[PDB]
Amino acid sequence: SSSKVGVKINEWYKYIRLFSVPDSEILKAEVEEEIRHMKEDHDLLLYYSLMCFRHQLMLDYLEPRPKISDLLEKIESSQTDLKGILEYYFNFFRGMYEFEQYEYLNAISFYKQAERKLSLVADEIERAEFHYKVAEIYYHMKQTHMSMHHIVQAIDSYKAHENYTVRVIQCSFVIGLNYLDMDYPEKAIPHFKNALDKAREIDMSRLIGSSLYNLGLCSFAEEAYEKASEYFKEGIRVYQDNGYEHSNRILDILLMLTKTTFKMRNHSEGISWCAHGLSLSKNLNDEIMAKMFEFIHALYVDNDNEKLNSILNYLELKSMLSDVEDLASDAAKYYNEKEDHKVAVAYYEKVLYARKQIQR
Amino acid sequence: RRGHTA
Repeated sequence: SSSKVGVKINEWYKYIRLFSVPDSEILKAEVEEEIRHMKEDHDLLLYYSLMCFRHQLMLDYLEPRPKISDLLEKIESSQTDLKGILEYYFNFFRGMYEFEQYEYLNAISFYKQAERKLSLVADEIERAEFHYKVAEIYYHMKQTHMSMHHIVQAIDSYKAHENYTVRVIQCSFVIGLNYLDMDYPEKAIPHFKNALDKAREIDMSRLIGSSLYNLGLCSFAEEAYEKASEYFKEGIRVYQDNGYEHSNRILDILLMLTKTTFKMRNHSEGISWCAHGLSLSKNLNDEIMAKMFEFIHALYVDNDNEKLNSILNYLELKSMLSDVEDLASDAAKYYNEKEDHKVAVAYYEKVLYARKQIQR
Repeated sequence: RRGHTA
């Protein structure tokens, strides 16, 4: 009855990828009943601990000493003599975790280890998971061509099956966001409106609001800040009216709305938005998002270029060059309007430096 | 800011 547990853990992972929580809870229960009467295969035990971890990552996406850091504890104490697909799962899942912690280098390191084992992965849907997650981190690193390379592979496999809508939406996010990085907002809007339509079909509040956020990033790119300010606002109430008011990623939408309202020269409204966003980053214990709201504040409110510089260095040390570029670009532009062309030059150069670093 | 990819 040892393969009987392995088969059930596979089924468990099938349902996790399908975002069927009721089935995932059914399989997790059956597995835990089965482990009671099995004979301590340490690999089977680790397969179980990895699936628990992956199951928890699903649950934390759908609803935000957490169960996760306790589960991650169990995983690293048994990283001894790994081989085959279990080693692949180990590194893939570990890279996922590290990505959610803003540990981009760690995550890419883990993902590269998993990638070496890709030929062991018979399941096409499993390979698609890998390609999507890899594409995602490449996008966050502004590795646009690498991201596009992986994301096409994933979304082709997902679209070849049926109930992978959630992943298909997310792949549409990645592709669209890549086209944006290439200054094609008009090429990116189709993919986001497509995602928006599918997310309303399955009534996923999170995905709906992230579509608005991604669409607002287009208007913002087209300097249509009115329309951009709308998209951001509605996506924020989406997250808030549906139990996502404490998801870290709402800070993204707050941050860009704060930027947009300041660019609309609605100074006072812009203050009542950087505010909610500064305190929320404090509350959710996200140092990286807090320091991006500081940058906005020090820029449009304070002109404390010194702090601006200190934040830019921080974000570079954090391997978030894309945010370095975007923020230095906000600074450079704003000072250009204020005709402080001298220091406006300083930030234009920083933009050049970040763009160069991204290319290496 | 990066778009939402998840």
